[PDB]
Amino acid sequence: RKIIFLSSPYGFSQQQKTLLLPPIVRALEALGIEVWEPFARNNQIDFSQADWAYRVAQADLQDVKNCDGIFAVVNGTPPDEGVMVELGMAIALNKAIFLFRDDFRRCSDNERYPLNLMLFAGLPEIGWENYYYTSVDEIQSHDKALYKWLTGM
Amino acid sequence: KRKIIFLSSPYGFSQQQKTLLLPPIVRALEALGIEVWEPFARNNQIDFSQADWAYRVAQADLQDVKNCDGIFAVVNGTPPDEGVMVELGMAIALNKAIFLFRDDFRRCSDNERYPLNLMLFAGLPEIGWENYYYTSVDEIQSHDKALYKWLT
Amino acid sequence: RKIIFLSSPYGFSQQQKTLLLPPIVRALEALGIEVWEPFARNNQIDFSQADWAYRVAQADLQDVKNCDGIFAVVNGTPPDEGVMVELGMAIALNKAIFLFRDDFRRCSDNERYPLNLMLFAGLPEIGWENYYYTSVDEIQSHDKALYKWLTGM
Amino acid sequence: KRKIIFLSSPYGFSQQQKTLLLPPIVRALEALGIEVWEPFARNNQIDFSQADWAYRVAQADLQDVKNCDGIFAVVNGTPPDEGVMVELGMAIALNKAIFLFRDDFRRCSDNERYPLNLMLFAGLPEIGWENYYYTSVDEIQSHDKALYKWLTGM
Ligand SMILES: Nc1ncnc2c1ncn2[C@@H]1O[C@H](CO)C[C@H]1O
Ligand SMILES: Nc1ncnc2c1ncn2[C@@H]1O[C@H](CO)C[C@H]1O
Ligand SMILES: Nc1ncnc2c1ncn2[C@@H]1O[C@H](CO)C[C@H]1O
Ligand SMILES: Nc1ncnc2c1ncn2[C@@H]1O[C@H](CO)C[C@H]1O
Repeated sequence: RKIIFLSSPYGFSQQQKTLLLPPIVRALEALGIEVWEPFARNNQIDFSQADWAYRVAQADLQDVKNCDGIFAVVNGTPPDEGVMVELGMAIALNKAIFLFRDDFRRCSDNERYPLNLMLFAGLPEIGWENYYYTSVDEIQSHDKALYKWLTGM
Repeated sequence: KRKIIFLSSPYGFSQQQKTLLLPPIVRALEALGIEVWEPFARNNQIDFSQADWAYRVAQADLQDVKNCDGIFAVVNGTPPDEGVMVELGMAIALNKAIFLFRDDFRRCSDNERYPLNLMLFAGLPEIGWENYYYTSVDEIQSHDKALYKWLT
Repeated sequence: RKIIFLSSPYGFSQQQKTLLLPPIVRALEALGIEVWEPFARNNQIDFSQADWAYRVAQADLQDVKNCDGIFAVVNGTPPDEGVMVELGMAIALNKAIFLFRDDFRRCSDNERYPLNLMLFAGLPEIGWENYYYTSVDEIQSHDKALYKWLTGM
Repeated sequence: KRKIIFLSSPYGFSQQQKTLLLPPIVRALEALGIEVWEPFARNNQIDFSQADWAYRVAQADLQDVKNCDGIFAVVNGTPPDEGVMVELGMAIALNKAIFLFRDDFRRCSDNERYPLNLMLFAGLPEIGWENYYYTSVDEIQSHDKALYKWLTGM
């Protein structure tokens, strides 16, 4: 099975972590994907020791190296800095890239993209919108990049 | 052959910041004998009247991070700029040298170890990461900090 | 019946609108408060005409003038600029102030408060944290400011 | 007697920004004959060794906004700074004169009319709001913009 790293800032808010993440994980898993979600995958880190921050950093770094694609939740103004670092790692490692934003605000300096142009550096010049999801219900669309990627095209 | 530093900042988005904040930093770096690639300057030959300009700038910045020796990332703001963060993650994944700059005294973090989100330090060592972390322009040329030591 | 203006950024994201806001609305309503939620209250605006943005701004401004207190959701780094404007209006108009933040990141310019000191300018020097709620489940606590407000204590 | 501008900005948080970005804006406003109240400077005499300093600064800033004639809000960033936004909201509710400054060319808005969150413009008129919206330091001096009309009763 293809491995998706689900990069989001939803683990920082108790309510967001509980209500927002599980539905996205389920949509992904219904496509046959193995989902790596960093907040859940790090729940067994000894939050006691002071080095936990460095341990989590390295664990997330390895999960990106070892995933097949990244599903980056890029809601908010601006998108979360941890998601962006992990997205930049994904781009540089030639992983598949999928972006999610159901926030309807536009926040960018260019007409082409709704966000800072670097978020799109790992996507094609034409047809990048096919990798850009704007609702949870769209994740399972057979006409979007995630489905096509699983099934060849 | 000079070492090449990609100077990643959000300062080009503001007319005033572009004019007054970047030159002092570029000059401090050039003083060390570094070749500075500053993405806003490096893309001023682009035709910003064509809609494809955004993709061309993305690919330029992507290529310049690939081709640099290290990144000097201005990570001021709450949060740090998302373009800088993508470029920083690229630099980490490609084993470039990493240097961080924050002269913002606000602390904005999940953890007690680091003043920012822990991912920004994933490419720095567990011990002694502070030596790569600059908190004022006047500190950039310090011979006790990681950028000078890396050059030599 | 006391009127709370529930100020939040959650109407900008489809998922956050449907999943995060109703639970907070219900917790406030269970205390016996009349909740004014600006995204719901503006859904009968004619959004085809360009001036809709001005109409929403004035309707929001009036709701804050006419409420008794503000319940400001100040998750995020930084908190939402619209919420902050409205918080600022509430402070100047001597409305009662209640803050909600279940995001565990600390992001502040000072040792005393968990956020930018100006968010607390309308709270008392002593006991400001009694107005600062950290989980949805805490909203109904008999020991916090909303309840004291409703029982005159 | 000079009109009083409260110059609200996040530039005091960064050593370089405080040193290089604020004085040119202060000078621009003073060139119009305005008295400028810049909160990072006005609070330099607070005793920052006592933990209550944050409460004293908050109250001092709150009082300055009550006592000013208008606010000049530097609303650069994505998003604009939350302390600036609180003070802007105070100024709107207190019927102060409102002037916004953004030389950030990123557009970051919920709507097609305004370049930023619509609530920042709630204190400005429906028509001609852009006359109060400055996009460069050099434009502060413009006799066609709101600061100058304000000072000449036009
Ligand atoms: N405290 C934390 N726990 C787990 N992942 C974290 C984290 N802080 C940052 N990250 C990583 O960066 C992203 C959110 O900032 C997603 C996650 O992989
Ligand atoms: N319009 C632009 N011009 C140049 N670089 C840009 C840019 N938008 C984003 N970037 C890249 O991403 C970072 C700033 O967000 C630094 C820069 O290299
Ligand atoms: N459509 C809208 N645009 C901006 N702000 C809005 C809004 N509807 C409601 N608001 C109020 O303004 C703040 C959101 O930015 C909090 C919210 O209560
Ligand atoms: N010394 C200081 N430290 C932090 N915030 C300060 C400050 N002086 C003033 N403030 C207020 O903090 C707010 C941050 O934008 C606005 C500003 O008026």
